[PDB]
Amino acid sequence: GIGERLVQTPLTDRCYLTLTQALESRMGGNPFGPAGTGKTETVKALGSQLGRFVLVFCCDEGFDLQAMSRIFVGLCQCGAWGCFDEFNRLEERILSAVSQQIQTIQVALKENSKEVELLNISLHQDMGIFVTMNPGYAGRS
Amino acid sequence: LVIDPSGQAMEFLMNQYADKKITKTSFLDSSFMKNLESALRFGCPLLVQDVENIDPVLNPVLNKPSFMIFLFTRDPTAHFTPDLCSRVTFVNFTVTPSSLQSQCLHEALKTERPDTHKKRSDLL
Amino acid sequence: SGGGKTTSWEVYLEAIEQVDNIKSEAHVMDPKAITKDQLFGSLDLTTREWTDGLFTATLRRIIDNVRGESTKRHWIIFDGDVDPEWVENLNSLLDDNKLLTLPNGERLALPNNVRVMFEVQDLKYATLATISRCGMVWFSEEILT
Amino acid sequence: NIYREVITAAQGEIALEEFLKGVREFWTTLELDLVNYQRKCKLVRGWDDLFNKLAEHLNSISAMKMSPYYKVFEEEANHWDDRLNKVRSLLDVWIDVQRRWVYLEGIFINQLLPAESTRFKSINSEFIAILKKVSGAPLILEVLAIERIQQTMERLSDLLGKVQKALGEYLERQRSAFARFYFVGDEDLLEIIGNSKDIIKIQKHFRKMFAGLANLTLDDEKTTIIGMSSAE
Amino acid sequence: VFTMNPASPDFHNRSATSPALFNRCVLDWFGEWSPEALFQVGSEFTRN
Amino acid sequence: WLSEHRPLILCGPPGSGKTMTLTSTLRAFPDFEVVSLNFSSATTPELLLKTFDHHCEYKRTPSGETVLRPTQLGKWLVVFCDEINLPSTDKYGTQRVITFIRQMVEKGGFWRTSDHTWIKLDKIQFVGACNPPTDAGRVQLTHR
Amino acid sequence: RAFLDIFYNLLNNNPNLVDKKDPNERLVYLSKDIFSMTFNRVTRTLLNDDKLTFALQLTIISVKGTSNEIEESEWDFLLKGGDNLTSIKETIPQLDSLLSTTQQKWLICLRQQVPSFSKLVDHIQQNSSDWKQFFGKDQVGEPIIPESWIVAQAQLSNQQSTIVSNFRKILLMKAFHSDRVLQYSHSFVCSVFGEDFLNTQELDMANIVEKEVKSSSPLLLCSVPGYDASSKVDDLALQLHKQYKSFAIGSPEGFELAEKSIYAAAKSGTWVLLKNIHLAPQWLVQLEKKLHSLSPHPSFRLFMTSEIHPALPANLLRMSNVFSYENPPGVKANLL
Amino acid sequence: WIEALPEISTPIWLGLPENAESLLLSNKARKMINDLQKMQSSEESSSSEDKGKAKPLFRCFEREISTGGKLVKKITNDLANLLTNYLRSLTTSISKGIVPKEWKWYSVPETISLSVWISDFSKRMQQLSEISES
Amino acid sequence: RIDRVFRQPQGHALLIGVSGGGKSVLSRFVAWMNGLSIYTIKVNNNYKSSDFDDDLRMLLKRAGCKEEKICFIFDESNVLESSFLERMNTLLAGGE
Ligand SMILES: Nc1ncnc2c1ncn2[C@@H]1O[C@H](COP(=O)(O)OP(=O)(O)O)[C@@H](O)[C@H]1O
Ligand SMILES: Nc1ncnc2c1ncn2[C@@H]1O[C@H](COP(=O)(O)OP(=O)(O)O)[C@@H](O)[C@H]1O
Ligand SMILES: Nc1ncnc2c1ncn2[C@@H]1O[C@H](COP(=O)(O)OP(=O)(O)O)[C@@H](O)[C@H]1O
Ligand SMILES: Nc1ncnc2c1ncn2[C@@H]1O[C@H](COP(=O)(O)OP(=O)(O)O)[C@@H](O)[C@H]1O
Repeated sequence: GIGERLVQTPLTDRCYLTLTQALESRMGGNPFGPAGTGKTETVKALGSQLGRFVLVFCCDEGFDLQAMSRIFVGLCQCGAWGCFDEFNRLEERILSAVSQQIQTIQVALKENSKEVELLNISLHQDMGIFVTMNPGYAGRS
Repeated sequence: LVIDPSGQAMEFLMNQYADKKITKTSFLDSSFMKNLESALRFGCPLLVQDVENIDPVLNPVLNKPSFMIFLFTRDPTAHFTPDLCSRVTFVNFTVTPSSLQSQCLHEALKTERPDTHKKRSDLL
Repeated sequence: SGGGKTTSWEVYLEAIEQVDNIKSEAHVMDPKAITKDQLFGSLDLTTREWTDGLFTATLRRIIDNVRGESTKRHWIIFDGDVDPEWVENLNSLLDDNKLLTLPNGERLALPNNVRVMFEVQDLKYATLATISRCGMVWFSEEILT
Repeated sequence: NIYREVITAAQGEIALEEFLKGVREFWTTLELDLVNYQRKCKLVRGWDDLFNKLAEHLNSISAMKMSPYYKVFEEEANHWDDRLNKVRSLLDVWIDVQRRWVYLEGIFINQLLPAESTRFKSINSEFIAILKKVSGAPLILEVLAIERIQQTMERLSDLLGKVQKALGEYLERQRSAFARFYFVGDEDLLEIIGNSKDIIKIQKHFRKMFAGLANLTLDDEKTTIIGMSSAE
Repeated sequence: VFTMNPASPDFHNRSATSPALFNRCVLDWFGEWSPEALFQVGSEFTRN
Repeated sequence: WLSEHRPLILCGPPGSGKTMTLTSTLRAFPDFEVVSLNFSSATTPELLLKTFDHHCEYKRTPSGETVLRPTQLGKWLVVFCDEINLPSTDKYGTQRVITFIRQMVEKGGFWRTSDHTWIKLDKIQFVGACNPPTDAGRVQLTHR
Repeated sequence: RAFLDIFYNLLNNNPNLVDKKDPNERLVYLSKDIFSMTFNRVTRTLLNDDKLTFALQLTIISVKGTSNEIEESEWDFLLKGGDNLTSIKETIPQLDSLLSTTQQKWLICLRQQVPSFSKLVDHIQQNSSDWKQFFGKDQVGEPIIPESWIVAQAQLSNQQSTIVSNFRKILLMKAFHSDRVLQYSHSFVCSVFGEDFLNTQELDMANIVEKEVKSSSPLLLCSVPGYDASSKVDDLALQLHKQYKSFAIGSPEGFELAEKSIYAAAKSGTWVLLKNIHLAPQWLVQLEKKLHSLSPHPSFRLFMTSEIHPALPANLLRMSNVFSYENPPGVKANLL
Repeated sequence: WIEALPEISTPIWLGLPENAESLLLSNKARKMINDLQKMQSSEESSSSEDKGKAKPLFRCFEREISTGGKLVKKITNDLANLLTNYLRSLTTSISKGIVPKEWKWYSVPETISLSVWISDFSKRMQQLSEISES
Repeated sequence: RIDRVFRQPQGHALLIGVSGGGKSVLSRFVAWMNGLSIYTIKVNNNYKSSDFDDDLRMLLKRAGCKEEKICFIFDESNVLESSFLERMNTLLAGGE
């Protein structure tokens, strides 16, 4: 439709590269930093820039697990983009749950695997998983 | 209420009353409540590990046919409460510096010189 | 407290219905008088049964011209305490978003004839994430000598 | 000497007697606490309450068999053990049928899944028919007297279960047929499946399948699609 | 009949929470077994 | 203060004469049915509600609204909150029970979470007591 | 229960006690073979850095009650190395032609504290042609303690012992060369247990998990963030002929399902494994309480894996042969 | 070429100034030392009484003394209580070797011994003073 | 002193004292006398509020409905949850 388009700042580009170049490496993107910079928006802008169907999965809340497990099937098939806003905000229990899943999809996705064995489902190449968050501690993610 | 962290105590009882049959249960697995009623009536030693989380359902027993419960604690600093302290007979087993020094002096004399042990043993 | 707040927006809304003739209906409610799950709703983890919330519904009656609410301007003032709690479920509405989505994927859009506000005494318990996408209007008590 | 072994024995027995009194008077009259269901039927409420009472009495009946006075009321003790047990077994399969039905109830669309929409009618038939013999005689011990209700409710359980299983297999297909569908919860999905025609009752769900596509455009006839409209 | 102990960790806590306690009932501080008691309870238990 | 029906507070030490002083004066009022509520640390806005569904009644005025009036016809209900300054504050200093009261005093009604329909108080005023916030367990009252 | 073993193996399975049988003579070995054996079992869990730290304690304890016993006033200074320095107004002016501001206060704390370091200030003020290079900045020759002092002090006290003299150097170095403490400490320890003592001997997972560990205690492998011990177990499991059954302790169906393999494993005697146990902070606690009570068959060797994380409940590591792993120094090692 | 490479590798290989190794050895020597000062205490008071013996730009400065000076009263009045929920933990760090929480009103390195923190604050204060009269 | 408290409308006792000092035993006695019925709260590590509330009914009825003399001895080790006091609180104040 009309949607929203960010401003291609010198950062938006240096970020656009890290993701594309890294997304081409069959690996999900993870932009950290102090909340309020573009971590999410930029990621959404990239997908909307490639005619993709990016999805913002709001964490730091009641993040349903029984729902997430499902939705992933859609991302893998439709070939949509899964963006976890503040992905580090998930309770250790749930955070460990999803993490384990993304591990499954992303790992098998780096081998070209036409179909993942999550939860065997079809794995589309254009599909992509993105996890935003705050900077770690002293450089560590 | 054996406050034994080194585990030596627990090891002692399980070998002392192995005849009377002992159950190494604990306030953990549900098997507990089931084991007690068994040991209680049918008579036979017990042993409830981790007494840090004891239920107020045992009280009636800890205050009175032919058995004996053994409350244990691996926490050498376990800060108990008044109620539990009163209805129980503490038995500390934490190995202090002096104590352990004694255990080695013996377990060494009984080996690095068993002869001089048969003398004190047999004689006395 | 007692600075002219509750009175200010009361004269403003009442006066706009003449310079525009359009009715400026408002909806006040203490966001702390009820449990958060009643201010936005929740999901029954036994049948996916969704129990509507106060704000969720009050925003619906407007999108659904049951009584013809679109025929006028609206106002949803949260006359209550503010914390980084019942405010986060609105982020995706206070900014460009404009959609108080719900766990059941209801996705409630926000018209242009509807405005949300707050009448808090303080924000000492508010984070830079609560206000951020909000209009700050200091109401010093010194105003009402 | 002997005058104290009998006195205590007489008191120790009347205790077992007294105990059975509350059990014999609680189950030979206790009626299932039913509740109207949207004017279609009446389910059973207060499960945990019925179970707690069944478990309590059954535990005291099984233990009182090691008492020096059990030999007397041994026949009535074992009788209740049987009765009360069959009661707990029936309720377990019932609370399953009660639920399994309620869910499938708000569903059976039917013209799309006949193979199962018909298999449900047979279950829904006898169910509403049996629940009547229950609503009339709520006596938990009377309902347990129906013609092999156990073998009957267990069948409704299995059957009702065989239906819901097929549903998940169908919904699972509807999704694998239209990828997007994995974004809409089973809830909204069943609604989107039933309104295959009334596009109007689906317009509100599009935003959760397509990026910008918010509303579809229909021709002056309101039967054919022309274009798509974005939320903006 | 409220029967608590002075030692109990959460002592001064079980108070503020419920006012009715130290405002309704009659507080009879049993205290500790006085020296006079200990003596009599010992002589009476070792009589035979 | 009682004529205008204001939520006056009888702050004072334990046994000062608070509860008494009130009940006595309430006598000089023909239509004043009082109710005694004992607040504490758990006294949330919900509990205060439970007391209403046992002394008041939800009536739908011929207009179309729905008022909360004392069961007894033509009688002002007085909800006396004994220990009103005891309610515990959430993780954001907020005695939900107080904000709930303020919402009924200033605004004049509270939202009924079930059908989300404004419920205006007919003849139900307030009046509470307590000790100075200086005492333990006590929590200063919001200026609002 | 772990220590008692080293003690036991000392009196029995001691590799150096297989010969001589005389008890009066055997004692001589044990009296020393206790520190060696102990350090070996412990050094397997101690990270490189901490490896030395422990070595020191064992030393001071060994040379205890001997002519080499270190003064409790000196060891008190090593740890309490003038931590008050930030408040010493007294000075040493007649030495401004050498020591600096903060550099002077140190010499005082040394003289003020340890007795065997009081005459120091003078020894230095005397033949300054010796300490010149020590305190002397730009010194293209690792600072050196003037042999005049090392000996002038040795006799200035009945303490004419080598080991003692060695330790002392550390004190002097901690006050003027806080970068030589690690070195000189190593030298001290060696003069007591031999330069071969601290020699980090390569392991041998053979005797370890097979003939040096009961089925009662697992073998948790706390690795460093950025490395996985996974492979380690696998390469040894298969290359030994035995059962196996890894498990990803993180996924939802990983908790319950997995445990079973462990139970039966200990029942018959099969090897297991659980990586990233740290990912399950709230689970491991359960494993502990359980594992503790369940006598397994001798052919049992439950393994564990994770990274040095506080998650692992104390009761967990305590009941197992923990093995610390960390990428060593040097550029060569990195490349290879 | 690599196997023929010498094990040990100096900080010069890393483009770092040879001295670099001196800093590492120092800290590693200190940490080791600190550990021994613990494994000694656990295998073995009136401190406050001592430390108590101490205690356009126009817009900026004003605040420098205001916000800072406010801390002075805090330290004085808070510590004076030497002879609640806050007062409790405030004494934990003093006996554990860490600067009490609520005191860090200014940017200061995490690992900074108690004795130092206080000292700096003292000199850091005479700083604001010299500006007043100026 | 325990007797006085019993023979009086809304007579409750708050016996503070050392453990096993006779607080319960002596209370049961004076209770047994004035025709009161001592009701306990058999608890365990696996109790709850949904349980206390239930038992709070068996009691409240036996007194208000069946007009019976009960002596509810509530020991500290019984408040296995906050809510328990909130209930005991109002119960002490307005027997409701
Ligand atoms: N390059 C840009 N052009 C235009 N707006 C931007 C740009 N970068 C950031 N912003 C604005 O800053 C905000 C950053 O928020 P967002 O990125 O959504 O949260 P987070 O920083 O937590 O990911 C956005 O609302 C956006 O409008
Ligand atoms: N222009 C004015 N002159 C004098 N008094 C006023 C004026 N405007 C409002 N007031 C009075 O002052 C009070 C201000 O309260 P207000 O700020 O509206 O409520 P709140 O404190 O809840 O925001 C009102 O009760 C009103 O009677
Ligand atoms: N003027 C007075 N006349 C009669 N009795 C009084 C008077 N003042 C105080 N009292 C007594 O003191 C007690 C005060 O209790 P009350 O006021 O009910 O509790 P609180 O002061 O905690 O609200 C009453 O029981 C009453 O008998
Ligand atoms: N005066 C006394 N003489 C002998 N035994 C006593 C006396 N008072 C109490 N006891 C004993 O001490 C125990 C106290 O138990 P109880 O009163 O139930 O607990 P508490 O005192 O902690 O409430 C009783 O079992 C009783 O046998």
